[PDB]
Amino acid sequence: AGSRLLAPLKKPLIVSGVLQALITLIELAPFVLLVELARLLLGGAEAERLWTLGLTAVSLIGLGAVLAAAMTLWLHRVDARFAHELRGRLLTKLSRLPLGWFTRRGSASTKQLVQDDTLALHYLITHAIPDAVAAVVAPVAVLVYLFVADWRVALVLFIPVLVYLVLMSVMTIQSGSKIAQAPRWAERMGGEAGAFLEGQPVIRIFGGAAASRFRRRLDDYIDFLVSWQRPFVGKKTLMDLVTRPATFLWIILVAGVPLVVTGRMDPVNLLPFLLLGTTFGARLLGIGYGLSGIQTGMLAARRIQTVLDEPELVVRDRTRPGTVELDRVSFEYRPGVPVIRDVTLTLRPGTVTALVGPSGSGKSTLAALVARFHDVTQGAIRVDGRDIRTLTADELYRRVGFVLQDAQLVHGSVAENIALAEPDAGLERIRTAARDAQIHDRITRMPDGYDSVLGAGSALSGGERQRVTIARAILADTPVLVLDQATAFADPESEYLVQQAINRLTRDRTVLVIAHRLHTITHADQIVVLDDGRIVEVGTHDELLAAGGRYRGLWDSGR
Amino acid sequence: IRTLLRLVPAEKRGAVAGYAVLTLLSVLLRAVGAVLLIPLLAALFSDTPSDAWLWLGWLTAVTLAGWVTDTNTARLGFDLGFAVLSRTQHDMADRLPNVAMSWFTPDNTATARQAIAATGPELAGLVVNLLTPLIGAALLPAAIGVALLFVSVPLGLAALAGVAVLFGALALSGRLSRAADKVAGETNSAFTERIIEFARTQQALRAARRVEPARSQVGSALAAQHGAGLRLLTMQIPGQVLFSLAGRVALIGFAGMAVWLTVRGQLGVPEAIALIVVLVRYLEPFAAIADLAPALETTRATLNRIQAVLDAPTLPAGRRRLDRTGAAPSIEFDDVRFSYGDEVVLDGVSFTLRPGNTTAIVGPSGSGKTTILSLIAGLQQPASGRVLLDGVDVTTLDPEARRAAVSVVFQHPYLFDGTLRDNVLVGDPEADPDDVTAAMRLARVDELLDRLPDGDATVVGEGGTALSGGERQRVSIARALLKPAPVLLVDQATSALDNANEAAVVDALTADPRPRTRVIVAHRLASIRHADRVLFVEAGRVVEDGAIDELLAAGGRFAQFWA
Ligand SMILES: Nc1ncnc2c1ncn2[C@@H]1O[C@H](COP(=O)(O)OP(=O)(O)OP(=O)(O)O)[C@@H](O)[C@H]1O
Ligand SMILES: Nc1ncnc2c1ncn2[C@@H]1O[C@H](COP(=O)(O)OP(=O)(O)OP(=O)(O)O)[C@@H](O)[C@H]1O
Ligand SMILES: [Mg+2]
Ligand SMILES: [Mg+2]
Repeated sequence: AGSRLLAPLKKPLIVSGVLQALITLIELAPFVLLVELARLLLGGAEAERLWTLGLTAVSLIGLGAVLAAAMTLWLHRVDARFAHELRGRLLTKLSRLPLGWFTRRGSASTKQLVQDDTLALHYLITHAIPDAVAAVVAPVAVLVYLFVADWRVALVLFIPVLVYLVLMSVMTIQSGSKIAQAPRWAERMGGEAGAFLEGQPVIRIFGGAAASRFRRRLDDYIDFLVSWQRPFVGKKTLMDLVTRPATFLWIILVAGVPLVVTGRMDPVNLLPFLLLGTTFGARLLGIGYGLSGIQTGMLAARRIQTVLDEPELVVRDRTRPGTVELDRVSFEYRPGVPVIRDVTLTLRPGTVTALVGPSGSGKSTLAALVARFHDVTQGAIRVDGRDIRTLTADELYRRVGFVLQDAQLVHGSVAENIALAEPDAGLERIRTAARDAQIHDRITRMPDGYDSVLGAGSALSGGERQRVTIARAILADTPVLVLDQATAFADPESEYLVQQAINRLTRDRTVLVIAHRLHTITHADQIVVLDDGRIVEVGTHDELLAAGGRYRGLWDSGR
Repeated sequence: IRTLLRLVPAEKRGAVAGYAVLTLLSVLLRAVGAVLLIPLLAALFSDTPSDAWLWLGWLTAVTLAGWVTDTNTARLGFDLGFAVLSRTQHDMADRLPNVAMSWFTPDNTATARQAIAATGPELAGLVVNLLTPLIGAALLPAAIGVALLFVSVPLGLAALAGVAVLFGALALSGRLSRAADKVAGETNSAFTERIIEFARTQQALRAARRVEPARSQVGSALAAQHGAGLRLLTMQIPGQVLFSLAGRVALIGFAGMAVWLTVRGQLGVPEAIALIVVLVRYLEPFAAIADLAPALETTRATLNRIQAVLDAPTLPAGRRRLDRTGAAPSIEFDDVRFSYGDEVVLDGVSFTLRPGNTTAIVGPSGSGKTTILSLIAGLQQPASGRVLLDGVDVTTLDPEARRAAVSVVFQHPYLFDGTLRDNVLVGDPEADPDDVTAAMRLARVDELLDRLPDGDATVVGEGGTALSGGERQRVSIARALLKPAPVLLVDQATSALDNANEAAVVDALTADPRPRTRVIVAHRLASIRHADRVLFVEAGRVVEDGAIDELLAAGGRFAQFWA
């Protein structure tokens, strides 16, 4: 999953590995030259033969650091471009999955997927292969050079190396499970924070700050973070101390000064250890700190690829106008939990169909099935003869318009929430749609007119934003219109006015109306009563009243 | 760094002082241990190499002291980081419910979400990850320069000149990438908000075909975020180049002075060979500060967001309490005037609701009746005038006793993600199961339990999205009815409920045995059947008032509204 996701970055990462091998050899280059030059100096060689090489080696110090800085600046560009393409792919995929995915997952998890998981790949791209190649090359090369130089001090050099390896292994084992649990806690905390901000009236009226589940999750997450990061940071700091240049220098001198003072080691043979032996500790520390980043990146890549491999709302190849036909439709939000049970319904042009019934009967899920937010488990739905599973999203949603029960405004102007379907619509079209929905008068009273933003907190009343959504659907101007519990928050005057406007605009169109106020659907050509996910009676208002079924009971209950 | 110190607990400042002292001590010990090699090799390469034992002992002492001080500094940094995390996050949790509702603009909501989103380990380990290595690398070459003055004054002066060049490069690099990093952070926050909207508003975006990246607002935000990020990457190029040039200049000064001293005979060849290692130690922090300097702007922005959340203006909160124990208070508005910004919602609305009786508020949309319920509930406060609960100004009421005095059914019911039973228990988490069952029966939530497969343990989505509109409305009604508060504000509780459930819920709202002063907002006449009094709110004025039958007979705006 991670390998299949990061396959496009094969050759940039291989190039990074090779270039970092060359760069770490360049880092080790001036110190070898200076070791040789100092050996020749202390051997009595003429300085005339060593000025040029000496200045060359002294100026070469830190050249590899500059080359590594340039390589990281390039690989940051590579990672940024890859993350942009990856987020584009993620947003493309999410645009086609069924909405059961969104409802079961939430918005905080989607935010984590798009932003944090792609950002979690930063170390795996920009630093992982450089750090690995550097820590394999520079430590091994330096240890080989020091062992062929003098094995005795190389052995004490091996002590902090093995200690560091043990610390790295135990840290990785200890914190591996915590890193696996980390993104789940992150998305849970994000969801709780989003609910805390969104559900502020509920928090304030019921319980306040003290009783909120947000505080409980916050405390639990902070406990998780403390337990995760205390041993992890302790191991990180101990690994830093073990591999620090000060520690290597001290160990070198502890092993060498007794050897130099005795007639065992020449003092000139400590120069390789003094110059080179202190340089490869940070290279090891890089991978030691990077193994957590590798785990985070691999887990995030697996999550991203898992979301990118999911089934979506594909378009079939199977391949009267204005007609919508539900043909033995059945649907289950969960396995074995039906919400629709073999519903057969035909919506025809020039007619108004009323879908009534108890709450939770399945009216909104039926309207969603018409939208193909989810695929029908059985049966088929066909608009203008074409099965909606064969129509693309552009072909489908150009045929059917929707006024959802939950009026979901977007962060933007009132002229953008209206004309969301047709953003390039003229402002006069927006004004006409608003007048039809009776929200033009309200928008005129706003401070900046039709450009007033409708973000979080800068909202309207419920009926007003419902009218805004009605204006959106009006300006879409589709052959088929679906009204999922529209005008629920509208007062009788506003409800009557928008009903008259919709009747004027949909005289020849196919209208599906979902309503609980049965007095608003008395003129429907075909009233359909949906109870427990199955149609129990169909007819006109008078026929359903005379039948004495569920519609008669609902009508009696509402008076 | 003043922004970080401002967020530390006042009870955790001794730890800050100890951490600063130990950081300075660690830098001093590292510099001394680096420079002590010069005497060490001078004695080791001398004609009597036994003289290196003393410098080896001093090196060992400084190294062990460095290990001890560094472990203690790491401990203190971890403690300070997690203490700052806990205090800031808990203060934001405690403050945000008290923050005024007008403060929650989309920008402020984004800032609050980003501040809460910093709870992760990035900000928790800030002191160990950024401040400790940054300070150590910044002050290490300065300390090495000071330490070298005991070896040779001009050598130490050259080292300090390199340090001055390093600090100048640091300041210039910080200044160059300031605007680019700020714009990058802004675009990243906008992209996060648009992703959240994209996931929340997926139905409407798909129906409007604003879902693909080429047509969606989230796609435009992604494009802007990528552009700002690439501009930030480009503007960090001169910073890295300047750090590299500062390193080159420092190396030139250090090595040139060392070679000049060696040529003049004021510095032995073994001392110069030791100074090669000291130069390597001195040049390492030049790269470290270059690598760590970019993270300052992101950290600064994060701490700024946290502090901005903590600086939000909270509502007034007195200390009065309602004298009577659980009795129904008398709600009244006295010249209450309210306005969302420049739009006047209420102007001169005055009424007095009797205690224990049920009242109805009705009228056209945008008239200002949900605003009346919010003022009664304390969600809003008047611009002028006083809302009185039993003769006590709601502004002066204790917030703990203010929320305990009112329960509300909101116009747009919102349920937290979790089981259905958890949301009903928000009204009273410690209520007995009999009380919860009674609340569910009154709200007809019990008809969900036998129909839904998982019963009251069924997992609701974000909001009430995994339930129908009527189902989540009934859950909200049960939540409101479980709370024992003596004031019940009903706001469009019957909007999404069929006639049977609407009638049952209305009769349960009336037949709730608890003595309550009930205020009801509805757009269906059958929802206010049992209301004793009616308020006709239109354009921020109670134009008509009285009983249902009296106003129907009078033929006022009530009958016209229901005509
Ligand atoms: N958050 C807000 N920011 C700005 N104006 C607001 C906000 N909420 C409501 N308003 C405005 O306040 C006025 C009254 O709003 P309110 O919520 O009281 O309506 P209402 O009478 O309950 O309407 P409805 O019957 O449609 O539910 C309206 O003009 C609305 O635009
Ligand atoms: N996203 C979802 N995931 C799981 N179950 C769902 C989801 N949305 C709705 N349901 C369930 O589907 C069943 C029918 O709900 P639906 O919204 O289709 O009914 P409705 O007739 O529109 O109701 P109402 O009158 O309350 O608006 C209910 O049991 C609800 O719990
Ligand atoms: Mg519905
Ligand atoms: Mg309202």
